[PDB]
Amino acid sequence: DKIRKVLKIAKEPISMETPIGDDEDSHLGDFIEDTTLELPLDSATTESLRAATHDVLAGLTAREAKVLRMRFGIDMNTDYTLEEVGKQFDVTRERIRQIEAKALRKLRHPSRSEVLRSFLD
Amino acid sequence: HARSTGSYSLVTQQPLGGKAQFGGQRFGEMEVWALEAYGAAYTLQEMLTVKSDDVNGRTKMYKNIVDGNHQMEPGMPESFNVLLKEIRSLGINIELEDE
Amino acid sequence: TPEEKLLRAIFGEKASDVKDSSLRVPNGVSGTVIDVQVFTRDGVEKDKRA
Amino acid sequence: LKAQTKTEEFDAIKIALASPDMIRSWSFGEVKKPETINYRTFKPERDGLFCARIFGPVKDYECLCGKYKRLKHRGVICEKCGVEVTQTKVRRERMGHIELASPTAHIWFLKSLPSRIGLLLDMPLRDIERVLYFESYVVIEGGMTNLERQQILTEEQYLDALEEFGDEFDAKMGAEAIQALLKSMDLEQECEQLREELNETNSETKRKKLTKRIKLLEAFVQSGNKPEWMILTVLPVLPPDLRPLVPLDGGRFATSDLNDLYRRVINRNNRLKRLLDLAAPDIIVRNEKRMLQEAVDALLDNGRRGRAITGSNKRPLKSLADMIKGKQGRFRQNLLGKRVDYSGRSVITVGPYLRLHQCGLPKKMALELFKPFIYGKLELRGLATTIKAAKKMVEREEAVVWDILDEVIREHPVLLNRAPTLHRLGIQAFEPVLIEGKAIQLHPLVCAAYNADFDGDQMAVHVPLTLEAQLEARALMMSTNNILSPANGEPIIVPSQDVVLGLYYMTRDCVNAKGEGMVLTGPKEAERLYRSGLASLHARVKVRITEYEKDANGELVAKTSLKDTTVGRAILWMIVPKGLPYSIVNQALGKKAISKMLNTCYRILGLKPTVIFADQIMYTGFAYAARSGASVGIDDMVIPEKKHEIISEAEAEVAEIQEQFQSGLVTAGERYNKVIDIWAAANDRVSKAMMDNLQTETVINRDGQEEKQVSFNSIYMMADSGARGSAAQIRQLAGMRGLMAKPDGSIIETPITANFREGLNVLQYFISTHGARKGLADTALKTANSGYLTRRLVDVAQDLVVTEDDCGTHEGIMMTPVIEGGDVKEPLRDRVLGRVTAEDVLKPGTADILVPRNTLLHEQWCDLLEENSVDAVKVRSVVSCDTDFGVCAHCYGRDLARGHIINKGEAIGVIAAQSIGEPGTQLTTGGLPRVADLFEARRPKEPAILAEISGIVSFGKETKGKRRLVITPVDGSDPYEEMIPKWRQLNVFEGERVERGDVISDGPEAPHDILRLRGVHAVTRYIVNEVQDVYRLQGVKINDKHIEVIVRQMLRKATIVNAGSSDFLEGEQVEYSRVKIANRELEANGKVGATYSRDLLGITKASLATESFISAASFQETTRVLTEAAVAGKRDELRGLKENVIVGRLIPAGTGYAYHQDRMRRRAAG
Amino acid sequence: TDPVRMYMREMGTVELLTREGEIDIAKRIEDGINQVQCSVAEYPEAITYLLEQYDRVEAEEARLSDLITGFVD
Amino acid sequence: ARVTVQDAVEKIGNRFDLVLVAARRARQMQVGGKDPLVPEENDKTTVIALREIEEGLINNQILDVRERQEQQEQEAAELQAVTAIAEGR
Ligand SMILES: [Mg+2]
Ligand SMILES: [Zn+2]
Ligand SMILES: [Zn+2]
Repeated sequence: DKIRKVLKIAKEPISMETPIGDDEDSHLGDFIEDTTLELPLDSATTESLRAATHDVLAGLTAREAKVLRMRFGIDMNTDYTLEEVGKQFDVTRERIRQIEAKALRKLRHPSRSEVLRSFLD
Repeated sequence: HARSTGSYSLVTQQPLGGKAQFGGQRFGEMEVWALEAYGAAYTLQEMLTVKSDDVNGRTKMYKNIVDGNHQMEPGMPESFNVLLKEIRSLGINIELEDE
Repeated sequence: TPEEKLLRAIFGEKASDVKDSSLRVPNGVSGTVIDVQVFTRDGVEKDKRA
Repeated sequence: LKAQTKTEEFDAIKIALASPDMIRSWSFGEVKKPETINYRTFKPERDGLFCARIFGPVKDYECLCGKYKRLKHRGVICEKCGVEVTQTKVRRERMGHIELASPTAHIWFLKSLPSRIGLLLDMPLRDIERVLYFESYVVIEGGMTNLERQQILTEEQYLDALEEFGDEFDAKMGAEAIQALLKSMDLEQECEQLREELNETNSETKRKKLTKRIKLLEAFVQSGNKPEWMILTVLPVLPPDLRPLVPLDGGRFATSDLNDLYRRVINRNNRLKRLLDLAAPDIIVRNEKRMLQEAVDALLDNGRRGRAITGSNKRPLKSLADMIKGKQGRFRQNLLGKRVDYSGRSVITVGPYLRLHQCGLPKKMALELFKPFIYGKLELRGLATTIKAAKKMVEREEAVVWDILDEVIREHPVLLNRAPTLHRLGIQAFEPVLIEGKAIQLHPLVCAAYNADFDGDQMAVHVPLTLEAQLEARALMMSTNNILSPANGEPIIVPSQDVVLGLYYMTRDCVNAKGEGMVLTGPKEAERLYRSGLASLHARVKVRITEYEKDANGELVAKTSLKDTTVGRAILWMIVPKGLPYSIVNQALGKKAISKMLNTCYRILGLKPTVIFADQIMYTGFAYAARSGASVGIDDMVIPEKKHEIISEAEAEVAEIQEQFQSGLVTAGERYNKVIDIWAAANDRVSKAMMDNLQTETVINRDGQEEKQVSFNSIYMMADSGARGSAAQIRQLAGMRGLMAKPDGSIIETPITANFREGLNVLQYFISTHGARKGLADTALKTANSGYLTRRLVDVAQDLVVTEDDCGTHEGIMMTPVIEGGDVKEPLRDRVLGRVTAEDVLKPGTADILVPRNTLLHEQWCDLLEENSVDAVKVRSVVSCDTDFGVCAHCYGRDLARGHIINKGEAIGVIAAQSIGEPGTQLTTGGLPRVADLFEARRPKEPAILAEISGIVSFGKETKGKRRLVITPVDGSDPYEEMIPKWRQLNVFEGERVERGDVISDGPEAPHDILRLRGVHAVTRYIVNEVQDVYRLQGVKINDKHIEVIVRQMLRKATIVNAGSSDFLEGEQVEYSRVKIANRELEANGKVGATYSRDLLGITKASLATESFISAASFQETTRVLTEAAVAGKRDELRGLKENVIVGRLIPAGTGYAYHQDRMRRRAAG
Repeated sequence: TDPVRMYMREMGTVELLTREGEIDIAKRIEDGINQVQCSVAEYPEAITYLLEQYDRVEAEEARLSDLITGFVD
Repeated sequence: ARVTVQDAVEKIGNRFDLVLVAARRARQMQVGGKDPLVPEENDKTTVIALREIEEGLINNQILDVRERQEQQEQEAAELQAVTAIAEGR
């Protein structure tokens, strides 16, 4: 079955200058789109989703915002295991997991919910 | 055909239809002269920089358009920016002077 | 990303290991399907419809 | 203050040669291996053309090895595999280099045609190559022995020469020698030596070449380039992403050709490094060295030696020089075009309902075009929670968005453009009106300016985004602001065809018609009579009208009277605003008058009324034309009753002349002309026969027996009105059509006796084909020539812009009407309109200033000049404008689509070029090529000769092949003797005194003379009139202005004669020069000021010299432009148009003219 | 130009070796080398080094493949 | 709409310096720093600015004049804050 793999790599790259059609300056390379780019309708929504999560995280109690920003990478390097957070809060372990739930729960039922739901599809 | 924001050519960042959501209309030499006869520079600048060739300016514009601020923070057309490396890839030292 | 991770967390969607490549009708054009053909590489099991 | 070290906003640019250390400055790593990507993991192989270490991470913010994958880590160089984790964008920026083993020559400086290295060493090319291929030895720094410094030796000679002197004699071969030569070269000392020889020895052959070279050397000195640098030690490598390897579907790969090239230079280079440590024999390392040179040549500019071909693919691989050139002639991707977002296009249709300021735009195009704008308004009002949802809404086409689109559209112009953009009117701004359907609807009145028929022409649309583009669009590109052709002040919005048929059918009168003779209070009740069926549209009727005249001081007089008119003119009067007299509508209203209606309306009431007037004219035109029911049937084309008879008589004549030829009474050649003459004459007869019958034969009765007026026949109404058709085309319909011509150009003596109303038979049609086919062929080529001409034209002008206000020179040219041989082939009033007077002009008595010095002559003033009999006016011209680096507006004129005097900063050259070029399609020595000869200054073929100097002349010496002409000035010195071939029949009287510039023979004259001998005004007058002869003969209106500015650019250069500051024979700018002797007349030398001589450069030649090298690199040959600049270290300051577009900043004209001003002064400031 | 030509002609000068000439040169080769071997054989530091190196080989600080290619035999 | 801008070119002669000034003003309106000087009909800021030019209550002198005052209006508020930057000493 390696025939396929082997048979593939054997093919020599095509001159990107291959004239195609019309003999015109259309050259094979002129048609190769850029895929690492990011569509602006996307780049735009990122700047918005930040502002979104940033607003709704101010809508909670200060510890609910920190705990969620903690539990995820929000405006911070990495994210913290839930044990670390307990030590940071001096109130530890199972307790914290609960707060997370109510926070997600609090953003779930719409007053809060109408804006963040519009981000998916 | 109409296009707002489409795909882009890799080698030069330029509008390119890849989806058959068509690449923009081509603004050629003659059309440029036409803008030069009117005195409209900004129309012309926006045509060949942010509306097209500036990989930065293009997104920076869109974000302002939705924000409702019509401006352009143009930067340098990437086409020319490549010419610069191409000259410099030869033996030529080409620099951008002063301020 | 972080805020995306929170987004799935609130609305509880499992983000798939798979992306949608499906062929869909071009914008604005509308019609009736008069036919479907299925070509398969020799050796992959032909699916049900095919 | 701190100057700066980081990214502020640059001015100018510099270009120069590159040091090896300089090349190393850029390089982030040495590319040491041809490997590209791993072949299994498709990852880049380290130290290869694609390298993560040298250039950059493959994917954004991620280490190659993968140890550091986090966006947090940024200035981190991975400890595993060094990659500073940063956007992959940097793979597009960072360069690299290659340290070559044995020096290598740079193909550009070896082979651009005047080999720079060659003349820098003053050494021939073939010799240098002979040293490069190791085919011969060259001495270097020869010392005192036997041998010259640049002398070249052979093998034996080197050997023999070495036995005598071991040292104090030196020779190398190959690239190192040349590098050795260049490094050793002392330019300054060479300068001095060349200076001494200049003073000592006098010979034209000798000092010509001498002075030429010394400038280059000191130039190169002043450059800062060191000659060794023309020889490459280090070779920079272009960033990978600019010659990418990207994959394709099916797993195939595609890549730039440079890799194939680059790969080779490395291999060959590396093999050489090996071959040194193996101490291989010379024959080999030499061969390897040659191969290395070849590879670099193919990399840099391929095609100057062998043209290496790509792998497995015949087509030659493209080198960096071919990357810069691009193709389609000279186009650097600013010039051919650039794709642009926010745009679209589709087929266009009519839309008569539109006001002139708007256009029909399909709903969907408008949805997709404004998508980002819509998103912003949608969440501004909060109809969409967030941007994503907004997309989903419009993608869903929820009913609410359409209303939102009406908001964002309202005040927001769009640009509409058609395919061959010629004059600036090819792009005009409109206000969008949402339209169901996929077609663009376009205001009819504008269809003329675009040259857009409705046969399926497509137009493209562009959304101006930035606010300044909205305001530029509204105040510049809006339709209503350009209502007048820039080529000539006549309105370009004049109604076209249906509308003019309407108004003609409206105001026309038959002899007897319903309502004839009655009387009405005013137009209101005139329409009331018409709509009701009581009165005919055309019947002679008296009605009371009230016209107005503003002839008071800014004030409208009113007068009411009983005008004898028709019903139609009465009805139409409702539209004419204010000022205008009823006199304007009381006529038949043809297309010509109907335009000047608009014109006067504009020149009197101003802009706004002309627009709104214009809208009204169209609406009413279509409408009544719609009421008229004009049509065309087959019986509307009336053949003369006498046709067969005319043909028969002319048929006797040909048979008579044939009998005269049968009897030899007339020669064959004489016969051909003879038969053609009668046939030509016959056709004219039939034409003016059918014309008489067709035109007036409506013969009608009022209360009496008969009377006859001009026909109401459909097709005549069309041609008379000016709507469509012309006596010529009509003549082919009814009267016989023409005498065709056989392909070789003779014209057949049996014309086409039938016409289209009858049938053409087999033979006749077949003969028609040749003329037809040649027309299409001819037109398509005259199309191309026109385009070519406008190109050269904008190139020679372009950067010319109105800059100062009034240069304040009294200087100018004397304007007279063209008056050719008969009476007035074109008047004075048109020539002087809108120009500015050079000096106050007199009545026939004096101390009576009618128009006082420089005053814009507008319509009233021209009429006051017209009131009086004044026959001659001196007028300021751009050719005489004293301002340097531009034109003073006072010297230019008023012209614009607006009547006001030209604004400061409008770029006129372009509009000049465009104005001349657009009509060029309609032209056809004589023809368009005649125009080109003129603007190209070309000296005619069999020219005349003009008296070099005044005074009595005589013939001298004898027939050697030239019989010398000896001139004897009265006061002055005689010595002028010109060599005139005596086999050309002369004119000049052997015994008469001749003024310099008189006609010494006949035949055309080179404008060089006219400029040189007769002076500037003469040649400029000569140019305008000859080209204008061509256009006006073709029926084209082009103001002399435009032609005058092209001339100014033609004479841009001059050649010094005297001295006292700069060099003798230097050709140079009169702007530059005049500014230097105007600077020299004081301070400095009391006056050392040097005398010059104006020169005539053809456009294509004058366009060649431009200070900005980026501009020249555009349209000229790039390689030559870049090199010749790169040696001199030429520093482009921009300042021009072409160049600012390339780099992409504001044009130093128009809107930007304010900017450049603020920066240009900031520059050369502190 | 086109270096195949300037090469073909540069080597084309060299005359093919006679069957005897090959051996002559080859013999010459032997001499040159044989001189340096002997020239090498006469150096004292050259021996003690080899000695000091073999003491490192028996001491497990190197391998036999990294010192000799074999002797005569 | 503003069908023809002819009236504005009269208020400032050049017609190019006209485009700039109305732009500058339109941004004073589009980016919300200020509010209109004359009834807005749903005319977008593009035209609102043009109406303001025609009426002669907005040109480059006035704007430069207006702007120069705001510099001092803000220099008055922060007066204590920046003089508190005496820590430079
Ligand atoms: Mg057509
Ligand atoms: Zn790493
Ligand atoms: Zn002037």
